Amino acid sequence: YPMAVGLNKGHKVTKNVSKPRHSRRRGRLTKHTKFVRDMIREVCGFAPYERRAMELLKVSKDKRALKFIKKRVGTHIRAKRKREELSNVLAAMRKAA
Amino acid sequence: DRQTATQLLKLAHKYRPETKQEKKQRLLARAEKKAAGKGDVPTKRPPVLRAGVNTVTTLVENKKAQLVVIAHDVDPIELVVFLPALCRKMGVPYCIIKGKARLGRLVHRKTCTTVAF
Amino acid sequence: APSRNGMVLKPHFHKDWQRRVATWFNQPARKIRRRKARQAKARRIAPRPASGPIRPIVRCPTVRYHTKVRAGRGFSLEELRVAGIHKKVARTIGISVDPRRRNKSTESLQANVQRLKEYRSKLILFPRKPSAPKKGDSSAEELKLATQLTGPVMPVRNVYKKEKARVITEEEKNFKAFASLRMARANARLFGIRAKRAKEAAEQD
Amino acid sequence: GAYKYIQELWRKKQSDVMRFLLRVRCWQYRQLSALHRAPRPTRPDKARRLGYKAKQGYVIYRIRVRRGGRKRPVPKGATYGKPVHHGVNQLKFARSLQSVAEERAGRHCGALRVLNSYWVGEDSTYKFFEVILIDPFHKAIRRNPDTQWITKPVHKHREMRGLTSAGRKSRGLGKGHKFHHTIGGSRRAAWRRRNTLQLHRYR
RNA sequence: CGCGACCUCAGAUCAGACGUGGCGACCCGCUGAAUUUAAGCAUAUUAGUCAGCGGAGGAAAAGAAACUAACCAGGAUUCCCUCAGUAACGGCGAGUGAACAGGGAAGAGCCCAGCGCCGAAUCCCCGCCCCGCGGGGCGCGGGACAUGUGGCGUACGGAAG
RNA sequence: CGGCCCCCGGCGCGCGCCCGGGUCUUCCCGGAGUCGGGUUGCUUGGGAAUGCAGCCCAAAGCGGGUGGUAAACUCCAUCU
Ligand SMILES: [Mg+2]
Ligand SMILES: [Mg+2]
Ligand SMILES: [Mg+2]
Repeated sequence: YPMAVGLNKGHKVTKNVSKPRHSRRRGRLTKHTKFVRDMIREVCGFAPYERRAMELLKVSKDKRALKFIKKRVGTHIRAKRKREELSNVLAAMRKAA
Repeated sequence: DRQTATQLLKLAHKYRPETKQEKKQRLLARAEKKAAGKGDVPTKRPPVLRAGVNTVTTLVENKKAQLVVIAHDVDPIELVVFLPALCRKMGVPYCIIKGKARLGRLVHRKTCTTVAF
Repeated sequence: APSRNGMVLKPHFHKDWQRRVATWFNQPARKIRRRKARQAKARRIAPRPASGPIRPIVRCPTVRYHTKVRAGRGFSLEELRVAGIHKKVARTIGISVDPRRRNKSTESLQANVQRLKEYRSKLILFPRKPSAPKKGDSSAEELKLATQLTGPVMPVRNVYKKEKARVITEEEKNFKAFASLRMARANARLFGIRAKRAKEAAEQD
Repeated sequence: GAYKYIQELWRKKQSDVMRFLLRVRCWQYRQLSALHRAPRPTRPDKARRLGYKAKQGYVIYRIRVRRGGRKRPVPKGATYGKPVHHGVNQLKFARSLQSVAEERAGRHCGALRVLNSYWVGEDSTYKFFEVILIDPFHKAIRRNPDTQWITKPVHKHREMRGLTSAGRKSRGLGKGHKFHHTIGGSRRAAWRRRNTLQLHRYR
């Protein structure tokens, strides 16, 4: 009982189940590439905006810690991923003692 | 120090890479044994030191290197600065020798910045 | 400056429009010019069909135009997979290839696989020297012509179904109403709101 | 796999290992002259991903551009028009400073064809760009058909037409709904074609 | 003290090449008004046009999606007819103003850095010759480039073993 | 329509260059003072900012851009 309006719209077809395009799996982790970033961050270190963040992130609050990263890293969807990986290195420093 | 560098550059001297002179006559002596014997495998492995940072770093991270000699006065340091931290994790023993041009004379070139057994 | 009952007009001539005027005086002379460029090209590719490769069947996107069928850019690289001809051999035999094309319907897929096997059906290749891999005899009694026109297999063929005559049966003449559309439209615009009201009712405890 | 480490070590330049040597050379670039021939790329990672190779016929200059916007070159700041054009001192010059670096590197060397350029430093007054040049009549560039496009006479002076990577970013071109102020070719070929009067022959 | 290797640099009427200047109708990059209109006049309009400056080429620029879409989906660029004087902008005044569908003209696709593999397997210059016109190629021999990475296969539509 | 001289596009002897496809398995896989954000000035029909630029801040890797009303959650589309 088809109809162009509602909740199951349109002319009904049957979907062609296929492999994704190779370009669409693009920004992936690929463990050799993960090795290069993770080895170099101990010979390079931490930026000064993300050391002042993690002295706020280990004692005081997380609401001033995300608001701080909001002012220095642009958006909100960027400033939580940064807030949650500074905190996972912070537990690999603190709780892994 | 200069005693340890000399014991090292002596051992790196008889593992010198192939110059173009002997490359000419190794391919003459290869064809004249195919004209003689037609062997399946004349040499099991020809031993040599690999030179070059993009060559060395592939060998360090596969742990196929024995000893990585790394230079001293490389003009941008960022070409080289990772590799002492990289040899420590992979378990390859590394050493800093004075002068990028002195181990570049092992390889018949001007500078070569890294050699590795 | 205006007068009695007329239009209120906005003529776009407040700019130096007389240096940018285009007069189509050469437009006869460019039509016979681009005819000669078709003729001098048709004999340069002399046995090959004029207007080039075979194009795929393509349905137009919008609510306005999705009832019709259009020639496309090329085949999706999965038709050539399923029809079984290589993608770097497809364009040298005369098949337009578009590698950025997706087929997310099986119906639209198999119509261009069938279109492509029907092309390879009525295709005759020419050897360099007569060795003929995957090829037979003399050129189909000398191929009945030399060059085709305005399409290999006439790309539109926008056909419609027969559906001869039915008897108006019960519950076909009863249910499927205008109220089927108005109940469907309110179920679209109240679906997200009601599922919020289900969460509020379950947290009563 | 060394150039993967040179790249990721460069993408962290607020770290104290990296901001040390990035201003021990910004000191050293400021003691030299305006345009100066480098003997080699100071960063061989970014150089060769922009088209550099280590062969006879590629040549690198670092040139220095003074930072900031433009002041309107008008005597005593008086522009004499309607008030919307009193803009002496807040104006910004819609071409980027890297494209200014590619230009006067290629303006000094007229026998050279400029490929593109990259960033190597800035302090407060100056900004530093290594500009990579191609000598079109060297027989290592005149041969090798991977490079013979630039020894062809329509590729003369690609910055005075804005055809490099830094040049074409100011032209605002691109495919998409954000970029059809230039929907045929360029900004003033879209302009001429929407603002011409196409009065036909049977009209 | 000296010798040497490099690294950064200088000099030469060094060997061999290249750039300059003209035209500028059309094309590209900048820069840029005011007359005028609003019945005055400031934003606006004129107009991103005139004038100024720099680069080309027989065409140039653009060009193989960090696209459009929202449905049974289309599929690089440029051009034409339409969309359209339309959505939109505007002392919402005077005025300004695109795009996607659709139909055509033409149609063509590709390359590298990276990622690893290959004994740098690559290139330039000079010396004489096999063979040559109207000269540039494979070969024979040193001096260079180059491991801070030449060449082979390799490209996101996947690739390699 | 002929006859005269000159200049071209492609037959066929000698160089030179020569493994392609399919399935399965294993492994590899990407451009940073850039994206983005804040502010400023110009530009646009682009309107809670279309584009461009200066300045300050400055990324990620199941990531990023876009989806034409700023914003948070979520699913999905699409490109790289
Ligand atoms: Mg040199
Ligand atoms: Mg005046
Ligand atoms: Mg009429």
